[PDB]
Amino acid sequence: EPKFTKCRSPERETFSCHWTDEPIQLFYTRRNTQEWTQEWKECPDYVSAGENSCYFNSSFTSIWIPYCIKLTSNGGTVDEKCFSVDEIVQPDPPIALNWTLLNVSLTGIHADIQVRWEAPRNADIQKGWMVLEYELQYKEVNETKWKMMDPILTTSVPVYSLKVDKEYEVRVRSKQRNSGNYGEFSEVLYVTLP
Amino acid sequence: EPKFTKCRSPERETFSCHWTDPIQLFYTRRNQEWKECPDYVSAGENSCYFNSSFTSIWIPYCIKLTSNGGTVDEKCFSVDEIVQPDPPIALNWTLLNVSLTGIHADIQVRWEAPRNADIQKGWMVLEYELQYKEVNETKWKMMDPILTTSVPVYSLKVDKEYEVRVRSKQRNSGNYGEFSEVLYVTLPQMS
Amino acid sequence: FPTIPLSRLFDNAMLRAHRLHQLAFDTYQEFEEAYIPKEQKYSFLQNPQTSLCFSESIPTPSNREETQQKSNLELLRISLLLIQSWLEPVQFLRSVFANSLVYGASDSNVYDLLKDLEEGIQTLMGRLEDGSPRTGQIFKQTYSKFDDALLKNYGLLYCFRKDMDKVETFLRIVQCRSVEGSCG
Repeated sequence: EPKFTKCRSPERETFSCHWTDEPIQLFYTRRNTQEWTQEWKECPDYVSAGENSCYFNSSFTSIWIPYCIKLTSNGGTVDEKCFSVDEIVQPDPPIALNWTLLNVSLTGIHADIQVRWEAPRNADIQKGWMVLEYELQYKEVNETKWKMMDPILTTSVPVYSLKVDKEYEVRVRSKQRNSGNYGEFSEVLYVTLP
Repeated sequence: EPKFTKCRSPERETFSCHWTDPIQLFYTRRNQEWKECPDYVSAGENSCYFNSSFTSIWIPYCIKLTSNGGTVDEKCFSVDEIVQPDPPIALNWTLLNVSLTGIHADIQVRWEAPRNADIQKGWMVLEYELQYKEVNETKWKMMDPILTTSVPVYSLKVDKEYEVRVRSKQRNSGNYGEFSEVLYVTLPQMS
Repeated sequence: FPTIPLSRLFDNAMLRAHRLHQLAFDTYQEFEEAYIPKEQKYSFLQNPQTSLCFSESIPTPSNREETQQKSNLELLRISLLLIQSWLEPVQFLRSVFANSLVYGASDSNVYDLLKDLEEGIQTLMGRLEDGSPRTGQIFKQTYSKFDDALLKNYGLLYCFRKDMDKVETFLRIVQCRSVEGSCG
């Protein structure tokens, strides 16, 4: 029996739902008319969002309005879900991760670096439609645990007291302010101090 | 002539004005009709306190010190301009490690935001500036403003005592408050 | 005398909008996670009225494209009405807030923050008079009035979170357009 894995809107403009493979169709309805609970329609795009998915572009996506969605296996309903696109935001990861050396202690043991990046290219932070906060995490390539820094609201930040001999890896992830997101971590940045 | 000392808002929610040296204070929230100081006692001698009900972050104010009916001082401002945080509290420091030569050490200084900030969650931002120096030195070494409550001080000499103080300021508004109590850093001699 | 620069006006506004939104989200999430299972959430969202908030009497944009088509004045006006509509209803969240482990979550604090933001939007509308004719069902209409307790509390809380999101979002759109450099 096929089940929904999850739905997600990477930029509060479009969204897609995915399910497990195990004919299967997807039918949806939105509260854009009270007579909705029965005016079902079929997935506007069964391919774009990949294998076993359904993709809703801008014309089919509205925020703050309830969407009910159901999955059928051979016409028979096997799964159903209800949500609002604002409720399902989860942004892409930051781009262009880089670092600059800030300080070097005379003990030859510690150095401070400045880590910087760029927001997901599809997030409209420029015209205010989206506001992201980031979580930066870093550790030595031999540490089991990652150190995480309190939510950053900007696209640069200094991590302090990195031991010059050891090598480090840093990852960063985005989240729309006040949402249930936190997308995928960026590509890991390896820092080998000079 | 009794003049103004200053008006300062500690948390962007209230404020008060103080003067020197029958003096009266009159205000107007000039978005003439002056209303008199709503409270001359709470803030003590030669002061007028404006609680959250009289403080608005949206409009400019004007005050005039009236000594015996006559005006002896006058000023206009917005609450944003008179914000000046309380110094940070609970300064502490940690020994990270001493070099191989045994000459220098790397420490970490830590503090806590003033109690009236935690209250003003989301209202007050705060960037802190830490300064330090050899006890027997004239100038103060200064570190650039940070938004965190911990920062490391590198390259100190084990053969010396240092002093550390830090002050806060609202992110790009108002001015720097007053320094904290000085923290005296004494680096132990290692075996 | 001094005039507060439009930038500090917007920033304080955004600090208020954001705080209100965060408080709504946090108390909402908290209530749900402890009293509302997916089952009831789904039922609620498709039940008659239920998923309908009183504040829906106000025509607000529902997507990026539509939001971006509104003038600064309308977006501020809409945000004003949304704030005003909650001045009275928050009283009803008193029981929810009393048992909440969220700091600042109280009928009194939330009311004061709403009042302060209301003065803020009113201040902005006075500065941002930018073409937009003061004509339309947005300028010719008032805030919305409110009418199992658990669900009632849940629906009240679900709508609060949503309306605060609209406000924070709508003000932001106007900020980026007016305050050049605050976003990019």
